[PDB]
Amino acid sequence: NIGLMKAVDKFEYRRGYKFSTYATWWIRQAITRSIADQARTIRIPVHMIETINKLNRISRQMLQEMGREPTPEELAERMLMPEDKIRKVLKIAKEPISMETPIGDDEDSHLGDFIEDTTLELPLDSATTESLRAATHDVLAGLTAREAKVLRMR
Amino acid sequence: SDEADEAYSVTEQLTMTGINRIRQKINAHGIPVYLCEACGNPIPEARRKIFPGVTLCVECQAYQERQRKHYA
Amino acid sequence: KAIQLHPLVCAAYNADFDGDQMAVHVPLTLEAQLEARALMMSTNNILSPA
Amino acid sequence: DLRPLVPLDGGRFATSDLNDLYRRVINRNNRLKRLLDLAAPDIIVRNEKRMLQEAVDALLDNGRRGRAITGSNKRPLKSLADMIKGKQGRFRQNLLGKRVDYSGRSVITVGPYLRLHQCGLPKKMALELFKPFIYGKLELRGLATTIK
Amino acid sequence: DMGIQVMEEAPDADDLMLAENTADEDAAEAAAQVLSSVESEIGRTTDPVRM
Amino acid sequence: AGMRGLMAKPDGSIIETPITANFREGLNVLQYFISTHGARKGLADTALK
Amino acid sequence: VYSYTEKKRIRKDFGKRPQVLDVPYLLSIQLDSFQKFIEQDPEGQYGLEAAFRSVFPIQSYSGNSELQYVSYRLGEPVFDVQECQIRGVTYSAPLRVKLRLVIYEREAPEGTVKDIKEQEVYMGEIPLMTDNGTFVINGTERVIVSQLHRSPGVFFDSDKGKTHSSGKVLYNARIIPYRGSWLDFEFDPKDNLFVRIDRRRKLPATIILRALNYTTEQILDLFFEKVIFEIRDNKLQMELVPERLRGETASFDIEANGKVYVEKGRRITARHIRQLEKDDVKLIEVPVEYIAGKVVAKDYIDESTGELICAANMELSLDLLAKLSQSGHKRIETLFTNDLDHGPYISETLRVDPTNDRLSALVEIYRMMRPGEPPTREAAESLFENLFFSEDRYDLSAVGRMKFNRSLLREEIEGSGILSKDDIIDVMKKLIDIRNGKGEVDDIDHLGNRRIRSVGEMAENQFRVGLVRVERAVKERLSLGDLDTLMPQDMINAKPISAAVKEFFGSSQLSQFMDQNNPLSEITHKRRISALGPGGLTRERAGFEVRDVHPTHYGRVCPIETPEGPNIGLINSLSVYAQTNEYGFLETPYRKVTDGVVTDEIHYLSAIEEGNYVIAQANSNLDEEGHFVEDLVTCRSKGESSLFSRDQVDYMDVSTQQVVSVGASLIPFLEHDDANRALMGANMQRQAVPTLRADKPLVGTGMERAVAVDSGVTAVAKRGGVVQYVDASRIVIKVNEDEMYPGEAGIDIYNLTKYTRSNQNTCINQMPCVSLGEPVERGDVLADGPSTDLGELALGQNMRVAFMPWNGYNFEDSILVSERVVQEDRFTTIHIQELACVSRDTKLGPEEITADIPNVGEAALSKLDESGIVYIGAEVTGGDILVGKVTPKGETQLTPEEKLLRAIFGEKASDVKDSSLRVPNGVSGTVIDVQVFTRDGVEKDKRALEIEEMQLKQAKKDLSEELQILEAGLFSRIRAVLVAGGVEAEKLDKLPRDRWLELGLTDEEKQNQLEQLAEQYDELKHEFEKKLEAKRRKITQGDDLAPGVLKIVKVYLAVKRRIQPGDKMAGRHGNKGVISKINPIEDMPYDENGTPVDIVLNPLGVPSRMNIGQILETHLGMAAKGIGDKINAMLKQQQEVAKLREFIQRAYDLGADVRQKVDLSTFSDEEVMRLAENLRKGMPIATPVFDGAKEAEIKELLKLGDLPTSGQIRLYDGRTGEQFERPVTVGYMYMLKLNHLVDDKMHARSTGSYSLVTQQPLGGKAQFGGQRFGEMEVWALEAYGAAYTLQEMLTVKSDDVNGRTKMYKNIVDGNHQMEPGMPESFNVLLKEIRSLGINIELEDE
Ligand SMILES: [Mg+2]
Ligand SMILES: [Zn+2]
Repeated sequence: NIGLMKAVDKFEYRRGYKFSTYATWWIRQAITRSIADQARTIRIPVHMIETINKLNRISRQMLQEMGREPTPEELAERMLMPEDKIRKVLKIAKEPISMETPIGDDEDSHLGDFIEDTTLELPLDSATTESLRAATHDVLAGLTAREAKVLRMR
Repeated sequence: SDEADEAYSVTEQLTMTGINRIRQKINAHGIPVYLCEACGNPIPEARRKIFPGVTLCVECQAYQERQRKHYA
Repeated sequence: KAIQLHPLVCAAYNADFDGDQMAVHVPLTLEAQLEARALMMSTNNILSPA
Repeated sequence: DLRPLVPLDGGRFATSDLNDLYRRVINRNNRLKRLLDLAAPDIIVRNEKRMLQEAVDALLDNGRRGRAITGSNKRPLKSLADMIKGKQGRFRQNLLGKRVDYSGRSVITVGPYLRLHQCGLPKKMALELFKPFIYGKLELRGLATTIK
Repeated sequence: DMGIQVMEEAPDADDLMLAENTADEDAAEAAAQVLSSVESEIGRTTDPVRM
Repeated sequence: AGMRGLMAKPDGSIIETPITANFREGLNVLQYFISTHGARKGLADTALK
Repeated sequence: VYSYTEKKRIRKDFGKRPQVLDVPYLLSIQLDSFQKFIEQDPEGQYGLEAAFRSVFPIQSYSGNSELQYVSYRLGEPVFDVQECQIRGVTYSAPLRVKLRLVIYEREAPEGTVKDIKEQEVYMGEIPLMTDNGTFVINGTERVIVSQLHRSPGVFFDSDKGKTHSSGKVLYNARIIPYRGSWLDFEFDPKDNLFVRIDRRRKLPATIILRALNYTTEQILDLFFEKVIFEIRDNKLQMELVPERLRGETASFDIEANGKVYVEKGRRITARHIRQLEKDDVKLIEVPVEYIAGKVVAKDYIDESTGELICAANMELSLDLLAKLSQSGHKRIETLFTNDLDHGPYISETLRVDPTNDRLSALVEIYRMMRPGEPPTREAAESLFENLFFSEDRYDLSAVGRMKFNRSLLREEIEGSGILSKDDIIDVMKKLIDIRNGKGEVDDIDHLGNRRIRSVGEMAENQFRVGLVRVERAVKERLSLGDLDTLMPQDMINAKPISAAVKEFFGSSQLSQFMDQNNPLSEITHKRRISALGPGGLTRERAGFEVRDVHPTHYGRVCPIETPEGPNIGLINSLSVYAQTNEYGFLETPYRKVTDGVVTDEIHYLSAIEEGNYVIAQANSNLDEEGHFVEDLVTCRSKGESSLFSRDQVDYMDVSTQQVVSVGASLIPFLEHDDANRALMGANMQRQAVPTLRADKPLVGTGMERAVAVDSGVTAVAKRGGVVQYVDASRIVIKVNEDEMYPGEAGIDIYNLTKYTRSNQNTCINQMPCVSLGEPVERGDVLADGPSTDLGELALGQNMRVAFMPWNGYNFEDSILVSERVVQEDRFTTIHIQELACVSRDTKLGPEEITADIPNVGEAALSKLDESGIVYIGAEVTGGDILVGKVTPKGETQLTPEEKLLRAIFGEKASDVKDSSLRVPNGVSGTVIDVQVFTRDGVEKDKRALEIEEMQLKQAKKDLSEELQILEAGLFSRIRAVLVAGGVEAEKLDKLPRDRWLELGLTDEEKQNQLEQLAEQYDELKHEFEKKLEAKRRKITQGDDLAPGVLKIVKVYLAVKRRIQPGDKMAGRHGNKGVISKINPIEDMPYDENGTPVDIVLNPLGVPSRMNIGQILETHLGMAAKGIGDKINAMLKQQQEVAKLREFIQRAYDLGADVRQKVDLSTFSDEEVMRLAENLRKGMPIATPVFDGAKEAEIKELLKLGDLPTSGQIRLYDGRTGEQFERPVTVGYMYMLKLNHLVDDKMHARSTGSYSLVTQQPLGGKAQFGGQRFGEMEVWALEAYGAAYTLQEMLTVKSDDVNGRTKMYKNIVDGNHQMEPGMPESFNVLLKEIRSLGINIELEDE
């Protein structure tokens, strides 16, 4: 709809066009821009989507030319990329998994219920920290006032 | 207990209730009838001897069992 | 590595020993220890609640 | 952080679904604002407002609307009226049935040599259940100056 | 959402979740009303692509 | 020791061919098989219970 | 007449009945199905050819851009089986199709083809089947189970009881086609007959008949007989057939013959009709009173006015009698109705039937199919022509037509593809004849409605779906169809179809991990009939109707094998002798009985055919002629069984086993066990982990050898001969000259499969059972596998059991194993693990596998070599470092006084992070094998170079040992040629063998022969040079790893778990037990001779559970070891072979008739000595399942020993040394060891990891987190007064992410408080409930 509105706004009969096939281009271009920009969950840019669909076209061509399937070392010569951008591209261009995916191998579970937390500090660590505070405090008390003050401040 | 022993008790219940249902159906007690309770025909005394207290003939009995096969 | 349970209590748990798995918790605090001794100890529940 | 986008190993991310639904609703809101700036014909703005209505109604309950909007799976994507409900919502599944530190389990066994007020128990389950108690006692009897 | 809580395929159903029911008063009178109104007046459109 | 009754098929209707044998003796093929009906009904109920 | 490879030990075999049809190849379902799936098949039937033919040829959008088919080929795999388990590929095979894109010209109806571009185009990889019906999807050997769904056809279901609540039942009839629209029939409570097309609204069932060009007269004369009424000079005479008026009240006196044959009022008895048949009546006149309610069928209108007198299917009255009377109507045709037999169904449905002729009915059907569509002549006509009657939208598959014709008792096996007039008519007549009384419904279980898919058929269907979704794209690309530019492959995309087939073989409720822990378990998993999965009925929709056993499972599904628990009966096991029908049904064998002879010709009967015979039963005595020894013998006819005459039986059962499966036929004495206890017995015998020194069954059931061989574990000799080179790793048979092919003779070589992980982490091993210089008949077992002894399946080991309580260390169901069992390592079983340690590619940097690690001294890194992979042979324990690895970790970001520490000591906290793979706590094994993988962009490290070197030297040595044999065979052919025309025998070998090619010879055809053979030799040289080259290039080239990984390093630990309290042992009869005290030898009991009984079970477990089988087994095993010990003494006091001959020959003859007689006067002395040595452990006795050892035979086989015939011994206690009163039982029971080991179930978590969205304990390793302290436990803790325990049960210990660490600090400080706070889950609940439009708050006061 948006694209057709832009097409209407940028039409003239003074080149003898047929408005149907004229606006077909604008519609397809606007929908392509949208399907690129706001489709992937984590948004990848336009040139990146063009590279990804190039890789998919060449993957299909090779996967019935070479018979079995192509390797990145072969894509980096059908495509002419630096042999490492292909690794990064085919790393990036995949969707995310739905964290409510049913990992039905249990009573009734979900993949979300199995992703542990990494940043939490162990209670062992927290107890050690508090013990070390106490120890170093008594140590620094085992100095003079000027000593302890300078050694706290620096 | 075990997952077999529970099943044993349930199967014993099932067969017991079945057998008691089919012992209850047989009459073996009552007063002689001398004639059908549906059509009025006579019940021959041999059949009455086989089942003391047969309220029906063999014809009406078969007919009633046969309607009851369709469970209505 | 087997939790050697008592025998008499198995009727209460309804637990033969065909591989059944009991779980042990632990009472952390001090009120919870006095409750796991004065209310939930094994020799204070021998009369069935029903 | 109640609808994370965790980095799984391999670049693959394993996000919740509310990110998807909010992404849809934010898209449709922005698109409606963009339509209003142009002042499109009323069929356009009407269909857009209906789309936003369905988007929000799928955000809240994803049901009562007639047909859920399933994600890239074929499985209908859960929503805010659905992270509270059910035998897996927070009420029944994480406000009553919660995992519990300081627990364990094993195969039970016979053990007739016991008075009835003492269950047997392995040395190893004991030394794994009572690590904090052990640590306290060991820093008490000076068998280890520090907890490490 | 009405009194009926099936919607079924199979008739029954035994001791497995047996003799279930929820009263749900004040929902039946509105649901049956919605039925009698949807039938009598006209057939309403559903979804928005079809709109 | 004695004979073992009349296996009841899972319909609820009791079969009329009793098991004139017992466990100290054998059970030929028909008799064991007829036992299978009630045995599996007991299982299929103490699985739902 | 035994082979030299069975004389190793010869099982004493009871069991009378002379078998006739030896066990089939146990895996015929799997292999046969997948062979029919993938094979070039010049006929449209089952196979991929069926798939391609149906989708193809195909055509463009009407403009002749056509795309036809030629043929297909299955290219060889790139990776064989073993490399494809080692690496992790799917053992696939490239698919290849010869499509053809042909295009006719614009303005060309059928003119000559203008373009035909041919080419072979790839699509998918259909994963090939291993030898044993086990696919290899991703390294893990997987097994597709046969499904079990409704045969598309006719059914007459009942739906009895519940609906309508008045106890009345209904009779729906469904005509389900393979593809197309259903067609249901059914009665209402009101008895009107109601038709319905696909599950849409009901209709008056006569509407379809009117739409079939039937009007009312011929409807009534289809669904009714006739009773005439006449007026012959007086008052409404009647025709009367004697059968019509049975058991009814009369509204008239039965007058005829000027006589009262019958008096009115009575219900017409049978003797009524007998006497009337002695009368020959054709007529009895009755009053109008009985015609006053009839139903006149044919149409009556006036001969003078042509006016409508009485319509079709109206009930006359006397006025109506006269109305049709006075204008000449002598015949009155009236329906012969009744309440019992010939009920009013079609007449009354005509009452309901609003529409009259073909037009109205067609209009009604047309509007019922699609709402609001206006009715139209050709509209309705085409709609009703395409509902059920056109090739396009409706096709009863030939399976369907067979069921349909057969179920109506129609003679022809095959016929049309679609419905027709008499089809629907016979369905309705059969429904009516059901409800009248003469007929029966077909309940769901009956195996004439359970047609068995299997691997081939399901794979064909999924590849079918692939072809349809691809031909969408084909016709799409041919929308713009170009004539000479797009070859027949740019259109087609492999990843759709390949993705579909991979989705099936790896993502399904059928393609599931095989149980590889026990050969019995493998071969009772490949053979399975499942009702679940796609296309079948799930649990809740279905449902009890199919959890059950129906009287036609006899020989087609094991009655006593099905996994109890969640889904009983849904996982039936295919029976022993049973196969799959042609159309797909199950079919068992029977012996064709002639007039009175039991002829040997086995004769497979399906399930729909079994009732229509009268089958004998295999427990029938037959006297050396096929004559039944009596005049009556028990048989089963139609479910029911009952004594039948001698000359009535048409089939006798093959052999006594066929009712049971292979799982439950390896149980000795199955005839003495309740079906439940036998079910648990079979269901636990499938689980027994393969022990270390697998012994044998001291009592077995004959089938054990067939289940050992026909699985894949043992190594059956492909050809027989002498064993040239037995080694611990291989065997090198020299095939006899009887079987040695003329061209390049050579020999066989069997590379055994040593220690390798199985799917269940047990030790699938193979040992060699034949010693050097031995003969081997064809079809012999050369290499035992796991749990196979000399080719006989030993799951567990037999050990001296004794039934007596003994202090209650076996209280409920427990076992009490004595330390003599644990010393010998006779349950010391072995478990092998695959610990992985990947090396991923983080944005901060790549993880290295470096050995130099921070904060682990040389105390733990003593084991690691120079590259961070443990040595092959370390004895690592719980906690060591197997793969020292470090990941980059920037942003030190230290703290206060820790920083003062750093200053005081100068300790630099590196950016390096230890994340090495350390052994999971609790295991203590020997690292037996390390494998390394590497993306081909990383410089391989030092140890990976060692491993390439080692594997490459291995492959070189192997391929050299191969090429030697091969070129030796070629030498043999050249030599066999030289004997023709230039033979020079003993001066051709003295010189070097290579100096034969360069030998001259006459210029005949034979010299050109040497020419060709020299070419063959040199080509073999060059060719296996290059084949070694290809092996070296499979090794040396990199690997294709997951995206974002650099190098994975697998370390296989081999734990040796012994035995201990917890490890569930359990006999074969379903007597479970958790071993609960490993006693000293002293404390055990001991019979009066010294021998201490090992296991001490509980006698209180037998009388409560009718499984007296184990007690008979104990006595028989006791007697068998009696024979064994007598042989032991006779051999160890070593006597002479004559003594052993007389005694063993006594042990094998033994009394009652058998099918076993051995005749040891044929063995040589140096065989009977071998036989005795293999019997000294105990004489292995057999007992076929339902032909067991009758107790008198056991008492006599105990007398042959010297045990007490009672079976019981006085046991002296081992502590107090005083006789246990009342002699106890002893004997040898065969006891498995189920793999519910204790050190897999044990678990304890003090403070592990935590989840991410809800901060709950979530740890992994052995669910390394708390126990699910669910809801009912909370009701328990509320029931007590316990409130603080509950609070710290679900606030501190579990969720509140400040309360828990304050709790931990307080615990370490020795101050047991708990400052609880508020859970984290409720906090998330506030944030969610508030994310909606709902202000949730907390009042504060
Ligand atoms: Mg139990
Ligand atoms: Zn009567």
